[PDB]
Amino acid sequence: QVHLQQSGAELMKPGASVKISCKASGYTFITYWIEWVKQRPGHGLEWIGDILPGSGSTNYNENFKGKATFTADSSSNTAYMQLSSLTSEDSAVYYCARSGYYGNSGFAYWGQGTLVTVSAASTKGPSVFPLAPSSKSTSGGTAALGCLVKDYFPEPVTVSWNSGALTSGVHTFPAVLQSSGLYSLSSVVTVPSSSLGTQTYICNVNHKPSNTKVDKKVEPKSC
Amino acid sequence: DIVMTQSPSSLTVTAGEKVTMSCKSSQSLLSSGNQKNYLTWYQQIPGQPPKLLIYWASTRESGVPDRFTGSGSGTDFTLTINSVQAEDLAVYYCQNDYTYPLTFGAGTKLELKRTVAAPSVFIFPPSDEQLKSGTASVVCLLNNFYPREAKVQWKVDNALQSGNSQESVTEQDSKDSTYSLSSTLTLSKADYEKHKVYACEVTHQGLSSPVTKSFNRGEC
Amino acid sequence: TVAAYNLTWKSTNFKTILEWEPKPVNQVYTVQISTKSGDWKSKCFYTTDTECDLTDEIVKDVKQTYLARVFSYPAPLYENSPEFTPYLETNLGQPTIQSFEQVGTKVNVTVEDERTLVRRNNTFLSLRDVFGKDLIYTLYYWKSSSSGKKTAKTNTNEFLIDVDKGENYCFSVQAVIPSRTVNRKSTDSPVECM
Repeated sequence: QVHLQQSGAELMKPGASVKISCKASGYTFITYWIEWVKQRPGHGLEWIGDILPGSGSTNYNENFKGKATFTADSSSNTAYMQLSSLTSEDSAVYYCARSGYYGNSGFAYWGQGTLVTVSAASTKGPSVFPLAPSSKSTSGGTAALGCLVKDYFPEPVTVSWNSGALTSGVHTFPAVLQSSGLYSLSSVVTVPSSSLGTQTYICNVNHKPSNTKVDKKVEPKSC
Repeated sequence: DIVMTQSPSSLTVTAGEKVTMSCKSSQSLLSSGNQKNYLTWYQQIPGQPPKLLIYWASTRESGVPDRFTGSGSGTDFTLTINSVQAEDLAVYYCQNDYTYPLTFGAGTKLELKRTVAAPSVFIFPPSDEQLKSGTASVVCLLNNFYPREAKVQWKVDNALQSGNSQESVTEQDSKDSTYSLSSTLTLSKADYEKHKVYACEVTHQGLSSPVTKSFNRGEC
Repeated sequence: TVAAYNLTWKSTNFKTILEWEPKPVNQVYTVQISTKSGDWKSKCFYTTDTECDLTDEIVKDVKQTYLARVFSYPAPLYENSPEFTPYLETNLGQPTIQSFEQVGTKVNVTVEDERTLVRRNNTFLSLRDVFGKDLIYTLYYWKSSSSGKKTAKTNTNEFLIDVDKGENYCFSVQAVIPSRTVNRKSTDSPVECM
């Protein structure tokens, strides 16, 4: 399989720049265009332009000239976009995708994205407390349990369960920002009940902008 | 610029129906040279970037099921998801795939209607671990329900509190196509350590009488 | 025996042939091409020729990089070709004017969408098919009497140009991939005049 790998989540201050890398494995690097796409929460999709590695050709969306810089290092399997003079209309999610195998066959593969967040704002890794499997969250013969991911900044964060050996029924809520200004979110999962004794559940939280990997063993109560 | 206006802007349907949406380029994506309509289709579901659906207006991409059907020519197009699956839950975009600049649609919000569905209520007092750093956060959890509309009531000591809560609803499921929700009550350490009754009451269409899961401060 | 040497890829519109030296005396060759991440696939076996048609292999995926090797055997030694990426490297073929027509005070000039050796199911894909928006055409137009070197460029297969009344113009087109580093331009089409 073909894999586009975008660089981790970033925070920058309303001024200087930010280099984003799309590292492509799974095909021939030079013969397919890589594409840059802005996506804002609830705005559709926005095409910044394109670049062909191995020939370095580029096409920009005229609304950006002054902003975007497409590059790629042929000989390291990675494409680059830098963005200057960052603002709020720059704060968004940015996307790398591969051109079409059959000529005008759209975008085929997409990078997983990267959140650009533009403010003069503090960095902050979160707090991670366990959410107790209890009667007060047990019904139908299953319990639901999770973690709160509180007082981190900025977006995003990821949680996985038991290093992703547990994929089903997880829920993760779009953290909103607190009266403080620090985001916060929870992530529970329902689960077959009797397991609660002999099965260990752990929320694998990461926040790159702060550089914190955090693991918390979720454990029951005694009443 | 070739502008693309999608319509309907949104649309909401039951599982199993047939859906149609239209895509309209400002001028023609018709390469009379080899008779091809140079239009493209994306699906974007919750929690993942655009999936490529169809190229050349009506060529189905590998894997993509045969129940989606592209059609149209020049400046009028139509994805028709015939017999909607629940997993089909996405926002779909057509994209000019002809001449530069590369452009996009507005997008089409496909949402799914279903049977009234009763929320499972759940509640979590803070952990000792939180109490340590002196933070008071109570969390309420409604699980898997239809529709989204739900009043989530708080009482501390049987008296009604609000707005020390902050609500947070998920996107639709792509299988049972339900919503699910949390509401976090937050206060001080000493505020928490004062009161005993803590209630989560609920209002919902799949509820005749407002349900509650309630606990006592350090019940364990 | 002698090992093969000067291995070159001879390719136009994806028709692809590996060539080499020497003309063999009391020896034979076998060509192997590589997917790069699978294996060495021979396409020619024990031949006395100094070329091998590899079209059927490269058109399976023209956006791949291919390696080849030529083994020598008596009537064992081998040599590696240069790397070849068809999409970026194959020469564009000589185009053909499909039609010109005098639309009012303007002329329409249509280029033929050239057929290639890339195959998908039962369709032999065309330039336009393979290259899409990467493909552009250039036109030259003038009456060979006063010789007015006026240039037009199009993203499609059609030109719409301004002309003078009663004046017979001559046309020639060129295929162009601006994005390329090498072989950006086809040779010129046969001239067509009014």
